Amino acid sequence: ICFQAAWMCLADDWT
Amino acid sequence: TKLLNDQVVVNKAAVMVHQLSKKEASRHAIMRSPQMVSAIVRTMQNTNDVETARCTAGTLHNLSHHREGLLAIFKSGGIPALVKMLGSPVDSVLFYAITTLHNLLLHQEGAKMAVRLAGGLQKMVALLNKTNVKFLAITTDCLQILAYGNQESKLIILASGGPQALVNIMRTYTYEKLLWTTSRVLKVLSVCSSNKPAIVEAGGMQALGLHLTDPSQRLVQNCLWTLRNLSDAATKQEGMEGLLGTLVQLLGSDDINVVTCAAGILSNLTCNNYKNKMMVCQVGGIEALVRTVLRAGDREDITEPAICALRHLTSRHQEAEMAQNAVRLHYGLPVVVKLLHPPSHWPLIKATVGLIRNLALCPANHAPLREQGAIPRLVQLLVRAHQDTQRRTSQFVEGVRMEEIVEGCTGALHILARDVHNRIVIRGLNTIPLFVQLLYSPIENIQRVAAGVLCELAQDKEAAEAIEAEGATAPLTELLHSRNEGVATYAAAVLF
Amino acid sequence: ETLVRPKPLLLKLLKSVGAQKDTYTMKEVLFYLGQYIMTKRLYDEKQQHIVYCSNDLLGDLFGVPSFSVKEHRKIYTMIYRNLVVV
Ligand SMILES: *CC(=O)Nc1ccc(NC(=O)C*)cc1
Repeated sequence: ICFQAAWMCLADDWT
Repeated sequence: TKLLNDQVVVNKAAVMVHQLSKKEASRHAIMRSPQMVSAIVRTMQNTNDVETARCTAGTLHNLSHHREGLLAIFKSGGIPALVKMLGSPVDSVLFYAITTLHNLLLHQEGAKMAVRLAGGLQKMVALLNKTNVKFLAITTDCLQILAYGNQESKLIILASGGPQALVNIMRTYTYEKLLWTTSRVLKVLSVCSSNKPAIVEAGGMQALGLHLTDPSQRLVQNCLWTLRNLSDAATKQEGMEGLLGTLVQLLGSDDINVVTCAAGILSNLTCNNYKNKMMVCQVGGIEALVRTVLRAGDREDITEPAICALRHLTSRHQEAEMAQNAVRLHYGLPVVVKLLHPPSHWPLIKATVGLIRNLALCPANHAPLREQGAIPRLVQLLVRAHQDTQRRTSQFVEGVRMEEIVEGCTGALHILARDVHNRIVIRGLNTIPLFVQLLYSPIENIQRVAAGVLCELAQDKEAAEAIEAEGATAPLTELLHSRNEGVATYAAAVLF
Repeated sequence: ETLVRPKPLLLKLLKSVGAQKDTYTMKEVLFYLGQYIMTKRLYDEKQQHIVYCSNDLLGDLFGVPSFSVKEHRKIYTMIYRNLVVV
């Protein structure tokens, strides 16, 4: 979830 | 005249009438004469000959330049016959029919209706495929006389393929009075939005803006007040490297009605096409738009498109990092946030927060956005827009959905929450109660950034205590199956 | 929503996790990566910001022995090359 949170936060630059 | 009231002599009699109808003081009694004009007209259509059809209509033009022969042709009904002679292969006829009709559309009421009734619209558009600029310029004028002040006619110009012809008239000829009349026609066919996709799809906008050097100031404006409307279809069109360079250069022209128009296109042209919003970044437009907002001030009609265009340029493409950096190297961050403060209306503020959200993508901009006093001004409007939505149940005022100010401000606070110092500001303003009160919002877009802004706050162990003391045990729990995937990802991230 | 086709190297990453198309809205690209790195357990349970893409296919697309997820722009550059541009 620590990887899940950061990677989902990477997808925030394209939204 | 008893002559006329008689296929070999009309070849003769229509000559001497052609002769008698050039001297203005000797053609007074040849138009105000009954049967003579009546006998003509019909021997023009029901004719196999050429010099008969030439010399027949050859006098109709000479009858038609005084307030007498124009009425004599109309009272004897020749205006629906002359549109049959608008498909004649004889180039003489088309220059003896169109030239005639153009006179009946100047000082003659009752012809504008009879020309659309006969069927001249679908005929005169089939004539705009010539090369004699005299014919093109006259006929295009006739189409601006029938289209102005009539909606039923603009659609007849549509189906007749009229839009694409006027585009290639621009794309080819260099004669102004042709290119101006064509621009006079192309606008009135673009003010109502049922006549617009078929113009750009024929490669329209990259042909209207094909006039960058032309000292005909009543023509460049007659091309820019068109593109400002047709912008709704360039959102998918491509191949405009020569128009953007034209437009981006005009963001500094001495007139304020071009800065309003050129910026009004770039916004509604970079809206979601990956290349054009990466093209103005390859021509150096990311700067010229900044020093356009610096030029406007309190003139919303300029800043709103100059912000929306700048909002479109600072997110979701490859060359977006320089778009986020070079907006501050040109001293924008002071003036950007100072648009949130009064008296800017909701349309600009909506675009203004959306820019700052994209502007906070770059790390180096985090502090100059903080130091210029942006974090309070966001929640200063995030609270007013939120507490307005509630007092309605548990809609567009001044053009904004109001609830977009909630997603826009919370989404801009979520990006700046990446910086640790900004979290002392976001929490130091007592907004943890408010962010939890947005997890209950029925809207999908508001729950994500709200569940995302807490996740950025929860990684501070101190700030995680308050959220659990807010009653946040069911909001970020019932959201664990959200079809909108992002809501559940952050909700479980806060939970853990 | 933005459509663009991945280069064949990356196209095998999304095929091998459950995709089959060629035109991806530039989200599924990240999405089926969010399952390619999460399923094979390529991170570090201590500090999961880091992705160990060493002896694996993922190291052939981004170069580099290792990287961090929080290096957003560095990984986005690694996208636009295994992706069709002009
Ligand atoms: C384990 C954990 O939840 N870490 C955490 C990681 C990343 C972020 N934020 C972003 O990646 C943007 C928050 C918390």
